[PDB]
Amino acid sequence: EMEKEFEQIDKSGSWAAVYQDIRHEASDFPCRVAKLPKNKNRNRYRDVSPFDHSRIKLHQEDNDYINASLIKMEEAQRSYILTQGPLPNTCGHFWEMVWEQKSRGVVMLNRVMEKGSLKCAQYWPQKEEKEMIFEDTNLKLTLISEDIKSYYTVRQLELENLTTQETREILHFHYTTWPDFGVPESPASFLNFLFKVRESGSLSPEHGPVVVHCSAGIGRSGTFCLADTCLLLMDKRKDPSSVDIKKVLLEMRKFRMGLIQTADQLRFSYLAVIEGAKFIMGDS
Ligand SMILES: [Mg+2]
Repeated sequence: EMEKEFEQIDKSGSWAAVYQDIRHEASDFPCRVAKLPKNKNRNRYRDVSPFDHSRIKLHQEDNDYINASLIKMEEAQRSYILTQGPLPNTCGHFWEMVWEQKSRGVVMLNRVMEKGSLKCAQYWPQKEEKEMIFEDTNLKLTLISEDIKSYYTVRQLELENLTTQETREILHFHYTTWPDFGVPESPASFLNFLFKVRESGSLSPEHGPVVVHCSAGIGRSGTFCLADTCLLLMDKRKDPSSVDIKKVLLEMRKFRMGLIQTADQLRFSYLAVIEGAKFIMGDS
C-alpha cells in the first residue's frame, strides 16, 4: 500500500535516498537528433533532451526537430506530449506541433517570469484584438476569452491554419501559483486544476495528446502526468493499492529523461495521488 510507504519514508526523512534509487534505475536512450549543432538553438537547456525514439517530429522537411517527447501510458490509455517552454524562435514550431498532433489542450505549469529570469516566451495573445501570426509555420492564433481564477487561468484560443483556412479551438490551462521555490504546501489546488483539465475533454482519446509544459518539461510537467496516470490506474484496476508510484515513474522515464526533478517533487506527487484517491474511491 502507498499511504504506508509514504509514512515510512517521511518519518525516516529518506526522500533523498528513494529519489536516488529512481535516478540510478532510470533508462538512458540516445538523444542524437537533439545534439546536432543545427538544433542547438531549439533547446532551452543543454542537459534536457528528448530521446530519439519518443521525440515528436514536425512535418517540416528542412528541420523536423522540437524538444518534445510523446509519453504513451498503455495500461492507462493516456498519452501526453511533454515539451519545454517555447523559446522566442520556437513559438511557431510549438503551435505547429499542436496543430499536427491534433491536441485540444495546452497545460502550462510555470509563469513567464520566475526568479527574475524568463522561463518561457509569451506564446499566446494577451488581448482579443491583438492576434498573433507565426509567419514561419503559417499559423494565426487569437485569444477568444480568458477566465482568471485564484490558482489558475483558462483561456480559449482559436488556431487557424492559414494555408488550409481551417480553424480549431484550443484550451490553455495555466497553473499560476506554483511557488518559485519548492512545491505547493498542499495538493488541493493542484488536484482541482488537474480535474478541470480532465473535465474539459482535453485528456480524452478522441483528441490528440495534451501538450504539457513548464520551463524544462520534466519537473512540474512530470508531477502532472504522474499524478493523472496513477489516479487513472486506481480507477481501472481491481486492486487500487497495486499501483506503485515508483514503477509508474520509471515507465514514464523511458519516454523522457528526468521526470520529477527533486525529492520534494517526488514527495509532493505521493501526496497528490494519496489525497486524490479519496475523491475517486467514491466521494461524489
Ligand atoms: Mg481589453
